[PDB]
Amino acid sequence: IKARDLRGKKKEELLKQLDDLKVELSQLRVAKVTGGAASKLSKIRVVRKSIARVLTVINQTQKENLRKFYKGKKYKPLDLRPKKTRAIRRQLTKHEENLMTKKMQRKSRLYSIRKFAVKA
Amino acid sequence: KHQIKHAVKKLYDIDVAKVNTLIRPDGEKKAYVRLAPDYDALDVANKIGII
Amino acid sequence: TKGTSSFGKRRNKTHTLCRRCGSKAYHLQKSTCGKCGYPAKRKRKYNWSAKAKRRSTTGTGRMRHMKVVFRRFRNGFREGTVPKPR
Amino acid sequence: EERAGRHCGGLRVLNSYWVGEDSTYKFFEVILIDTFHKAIRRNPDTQWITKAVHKHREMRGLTSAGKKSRGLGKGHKFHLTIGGSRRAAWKRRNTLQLHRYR
Amino acid sequence: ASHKTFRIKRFLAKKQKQNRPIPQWIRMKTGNKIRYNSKRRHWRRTKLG
RNA sequence: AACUCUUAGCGGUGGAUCACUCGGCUCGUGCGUCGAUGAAGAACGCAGCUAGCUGCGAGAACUAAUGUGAAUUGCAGGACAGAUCAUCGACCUUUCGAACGCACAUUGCGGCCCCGGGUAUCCCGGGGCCACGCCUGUCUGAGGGUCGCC
RNA sequence: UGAAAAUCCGGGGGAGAAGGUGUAAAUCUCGCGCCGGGCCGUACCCAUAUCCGCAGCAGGUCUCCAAGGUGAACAGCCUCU
RNA sequence: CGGGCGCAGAUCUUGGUGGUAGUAGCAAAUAUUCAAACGAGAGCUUUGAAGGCCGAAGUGGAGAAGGGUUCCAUGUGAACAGCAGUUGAACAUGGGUGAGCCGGUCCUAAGGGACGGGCCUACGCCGUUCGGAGGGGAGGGCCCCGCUCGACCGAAAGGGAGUCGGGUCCAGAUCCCCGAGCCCGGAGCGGCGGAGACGGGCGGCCCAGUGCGGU
RNA sequence: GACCUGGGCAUAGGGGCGAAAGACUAAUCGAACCAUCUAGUAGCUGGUUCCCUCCGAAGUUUCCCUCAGGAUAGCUGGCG
RNA sequence: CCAUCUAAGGCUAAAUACCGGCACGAGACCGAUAGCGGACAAGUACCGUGAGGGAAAGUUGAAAAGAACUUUGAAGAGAG
RNA sequence: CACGACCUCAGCUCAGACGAGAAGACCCGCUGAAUUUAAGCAUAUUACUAAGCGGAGGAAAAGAAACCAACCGGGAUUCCCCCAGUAGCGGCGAGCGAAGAGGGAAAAGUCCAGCGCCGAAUCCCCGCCCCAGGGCGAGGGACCUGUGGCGUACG
Ligand SMILES: [Mg+2]
Ligand SMILES: [Mg+2]
Ligand SMILES: [Mg+2]
Ligand SMILES: [Mg+2]
Ligand SMILES: [Mg+2]
Ligand SMILES: [Mg+2]
Ligand SMILES: [Mg+2]
Ligand SMILES: [Mg+2]
Ligand SMILES: [Mg+2]
Ligand SMILES: [Mg+2]
Ligand SMILES: [Mg+2]
Ligand SMILES: [Mg+2]
Ligand SMILES: [Mg+2]
Ligand SMILES: [Mg+2]
Ligand SMILES: [Mg+2]
Ligand SMILES: [Mg+2]
Ligand SMILES: [Mg+2]
Ligand SMILES: [Mg+2]
Ligand SMILES: [Mg+2]
Ligand SMILES: [Mg+2]
Ligand SMILES: [Mg+2]
Ligand SMILES: [Mg+2]
Ligand SMILES: [Mg+2]
Ligand SMILES: [Mg+2]
Ligand SMILES: [Mg+2]
Ligand SMILES: [Mg+2]
Ligand SMILES: [Mg+2]
Ligand SMILES: [Mg+2]
Ligand SMILES: [Mg+2]
Ligand SMILES: [Mg+2]
Ligand SMILES: [Mg+2]
Ligand SMILES: [Mg+2]
Ligand SMILES: [Mg+2]
Ligand SMILES: [Mg+2]
Ligand SMILES: [Mg+2]
Ligand SMILES: [Mg+2]
Ligand SMILES: [Mg+2]
Ligand SMILES: [Mg+2]
Ligand SMILES: [Mg+2]
Ligand SMILES: [Mg+2]
Ligand SMILES: [Mg+2]
Ligand SMILES: [Mg+2]
Ligand SMILES: [Mg+2]
Ligand SMILES: [Mg+2]
Ligand SMILES: [Zn+2]
Repeated sequence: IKARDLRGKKKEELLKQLDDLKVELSQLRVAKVTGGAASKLSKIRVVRKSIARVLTVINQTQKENLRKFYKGKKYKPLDLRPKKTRAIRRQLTKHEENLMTKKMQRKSRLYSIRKFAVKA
Repeated sequence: KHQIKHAVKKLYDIDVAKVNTLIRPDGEKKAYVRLAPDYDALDVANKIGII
Repeated sequence: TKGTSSFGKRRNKTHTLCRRCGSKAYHLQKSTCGKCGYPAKRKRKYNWSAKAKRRSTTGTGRMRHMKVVFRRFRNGFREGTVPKPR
Repeated sequence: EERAGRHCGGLRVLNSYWVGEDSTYKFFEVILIDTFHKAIRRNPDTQWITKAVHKHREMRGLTSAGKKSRGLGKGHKFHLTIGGSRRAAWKRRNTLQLHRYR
Repeated sequence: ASHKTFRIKRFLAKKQKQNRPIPQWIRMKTGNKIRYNSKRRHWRRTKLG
């Protein structure tokens, strides 16, 4: 039930361990209504957070392959695109911001501000 | 009713005759799963832990 | 008459729970909420009632996503990267 | 132009001009710009309209047709709108400047 | 009324589960700060609307 | 005697006063960041024992990562004791809601594609979709509108 | 002059379909067999104490069922359940 | 040095407490009584008996709207139920509402409300089967046929296919159990049977037959 | 019978609706309710909080859509 | 006659504003009828069909050491 | 009398984007009162305010002169001080009321259309080649009903 031990496993091994943790939590729900035991009711949260832990490794392993599969593609899915801010996503890209017309390219070439100093 | 009937066939491997759903006043849906005549609800209740 | 004997004839809901603001001000025959203006696209928010504006402004609820922007802003909206591992 | 920019939220009103008249109708043709087309965002001479500060400029008196109604301009004819708007001038001339030492 | 909508019955289900008194161990937790459930409603003296 | 009134002691009733203050108010400073990539708000749900508050969303009183380094604590129980807490760049994030198949005092009524099962048909389940306006482009078209070719 | 619509049915129509000598097309045969029918409401009060009137308030609040005797009577009076 | 700096009044504000005062009052719709049980405790609970009332336009038995757990069992008797209480619609702990054929769902009634258009500085408004290049479906295999076409919402008393009998619980019931049905939908074979299908004229040939009876 | 009545609908404030009473329009109607403008204005009532010491009035003049109020002179005090 | 500008197209930082928001610091301020309505499960309980209206409510002790046990009473409540 | 070009106008769950709502202290564009004052009141005042509507940004708006000035001339805009309770407006009643200059904070200027030269020298989409920065396609378009370069009152 350690996240580091789950990132090395395969997809079918994570689903089997996920299934084993689900049949175990279902039996803890039966003990919760049949009286169970104090040592058995406290295991509910342990199994739940372990299910959340196995299910987390599966999700971020899937998206890691998705972000690798769609790398370099022109169109990426919306959930793989940077969700900075609706206003930030609609700003000019760094490519379009660096675009200079041929008129101000010449204006910045020979009429840029010089480095100088005045005595008094 | 079809999701509940298919769920108990996968969790306990038992044929179901009919399912009668019911939403309790506390907001929980209570299912009345009637097993097939060749399955005994007492023997299944012992395996799942009711008895 | 106009008083006690008339209150007994009150068994027909005029307003119900609105689907947008959850208040019991959704006029049934008008099909319009009296508190948020549903189903109009814009919420009714009048400046002649600062208390009414105070009860349903941004910050009076959970801010499930706006409170995350506040935490993401103080770090520069960092994305794609992860902390350096052990 | 405020009526064309409201029906087309994805576009920005650039300008408008007169094309016809009548006893009951005045006809105008409004120039709108798709501020997300690459033929416009990649042209540095028109990237200004792609900025968020120009959202619905026709509804704030920024287009040439709407800016004429604001009564702005340099000179003695426009002493009412010194400081931008006429409400910026009215707020400045009606603000009681209570200084720290007075 | 017996004829209910799912939203009304789901609304009455929440109010029915909140009409429970506080657990006894809560008073030992907060140092007897919360002495009773001040949001207890009775079906006669206070209606839901 | 009682009763009534006055005075003081004591006991009540009541809550002032005083002391306290994780609150308010005001000023100043730095930032100045929402949303169809689903916002604000709302609903519902989530804890071993949990009503409210608060925190979360079926991974539901928190997951991962990083920092930290032994607790949490009402009671237990149990830590795969790296506990807990903080940070928070990964992941997750139910329904309504601009809310978007049509609606809604209805968890109502549809359509398309794909997948699995019973068996293409139908039935069941799952996944992806189907609002309005508009821009560029493609495709398919319309009108003797203006021509060309006949 | 005392509703609309969903839905369902009959007829007119004879466009079509069916096989070439025993069958075919076709079948509105409750003749028979096979499979399915999801979702939501469903407890209780419904009124001289579960609704409204601040309340277990002589007020108000839409209906169904309704016996024997007397009598013209769903009148009053008495009785049964 | 700086004030939110001194109260008996303002039918002052807030909070508290008196006299009145163990006072008014607990008086609408005929009624209770005996015994017993449980219990610390009984005019009031329960049981029985007695005597009465509602008298089927019920003080009876079931619903609608509304209420929302008030339903049911058990426990408690602090508070509340204007006396009491062993009682409760109070409190505490549990339990309870099972549908193809009951209703919603389907239909449009009045009506609401999009769409086209028009209006409006605008949020928007007007208008409702009219008004747009408003059809997204074909048969037939790349070809010709479809608007009387105006979205949708709107009835738990309108329209609307089909479930009844017996039994069962502390509370469920035309839903659960048993029994007897029914409706709708579905089936390239839709699984069989029956129908279509009864034979004629020539010596194998040939010709029929999308049922039949009654004026 | 110009009858009674449920539910669903329609009409919304200078508007509705009214077999007409200024009736009714949620105990509110000769103009509903809610919030705001708003701490609306009031020559008009009410109240206006510690002590001592000293001085100490006016209800008259003129003007005023003034006559329950002001302006003005007088009377008052303080400072010199 | 002289002076001045070149309208009816577009862009543009910085000085400026900020009772909202995020994060801080401060105070000749308020000190639980005060200060925000809200120092507390406060826009909560509660009221109205609704728009909206909208409270009251801080303090045992250094440490619960929160009164074992005995006794009267059915119990609250008492005596130790 | 079809086949082509074009124009105009349609359809799509076509390919890829955009808009909507919230908030709204400050900001922009509209709309718009009456309490109130004038001891009544009608213009006026309240006020080009409250409320109402639309639209933004971290600031906004404004902005590089069809300006001020009348001088020995200043030189975009915004803000502060002063101008100034002044000029003036007003039942010239109540009341209202700026601006030039001057002193400061901050300062930054510029792009088109047009005019006419340059073989459209221009752009987008798609499919790619190398290292956000550069190229390619006898690929598809946009465009001569005008893209780009030069150039804008200081020539
Ligand atoms: Mg150029
Ligand atoms: Mg708004
Ligand atoms: Mg009641
Ligand atoms: Mg004396
Ligand atoms: Mg005392
Ligand atoms: Mg969402
Ligand atoms: Mg026929
Ligand atoms: Mg019932
Ligand atoms: Mg009564
Ligand atoms: Mg009430
Ligand atoms: Mg009789
Ligand atoms: Mg009868
Ligand atoms: Mg009789
Ligand atoms: Mg004072
Ligand atoms: Mg006093
Ligand atoms: Mg219960
Ligand atoms: Mg009593
Ligand atoms: Mg008992
Ligand atoms: Mg009971
Ligand atoms: Mg209870
Ligand atoms: Mg309908
Ligand atoms: Mg019916
Ligand atoms: Mg009928
Ligand atoms: Mg029953
Ligand atoms: Mg046959
Ligand atoms: Mg009626
Ligand atoms: Mg009025
Ligand atoms: Mg009269
Ligand atoms: Mg005052
Ligand atoms: Mg007087
Ligand atoms: Mg500009
Ligand atoms: Mg306070
Ligand atoms: Mg505050
Ligand atoms: Mg907006
Ligand atoms: Mg006046
Ligand atoms: Mg006056
Ligand atoms: Mg007046
Ligand atoms: Mg305003
Ligand atoms: Mg912003
Ligand atoms: Mg700035
Ligand atoms: Mg700007
Ligand atoms: Mg003025
Ligand atoms: Mg100046
Ligand atoms: Mg110039
Ligand atoms: Zn609402």
